[PDB]
Amino acid sequence: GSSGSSGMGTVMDVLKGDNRFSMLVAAIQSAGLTETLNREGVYTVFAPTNEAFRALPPRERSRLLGDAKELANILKYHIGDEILVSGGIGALVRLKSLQGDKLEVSLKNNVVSVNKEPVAEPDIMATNGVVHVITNVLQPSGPSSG
Repeated sequence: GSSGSSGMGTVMDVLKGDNRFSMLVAAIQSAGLTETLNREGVYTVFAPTNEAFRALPPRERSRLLGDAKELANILKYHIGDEILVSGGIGALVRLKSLQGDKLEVSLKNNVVSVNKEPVAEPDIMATNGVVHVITNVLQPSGPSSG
């Protein structure tokens, strides 16, 4: 091929390998998405940093680590149904997620954003998918004011 032998790492594995995205994996495993991402195909997932979680409040964070339903929910919205990378965009791109809500991704100033959120290090080639490290845990649409 060109560069092999060393080894690879599936989208999920890529996260499992990276410690920064450890606590996240657990979330996936618990949610029961690992397998899904384990099976070949394509799935755009976003793994935030380590402190990205510590930022989360004990109201949302806990819940996540608590209720799985709500957990997978977030993960679902964090996972896509296609590989979207800053390759041939244009202005805006709508990534059909699993949770149901389409993930918004665009390329401006050469910067990638997901749901109006800054990405850490996008363009993460996997074995059967892609990954885009985020600087903070994404959140699904909802009334957040009260």
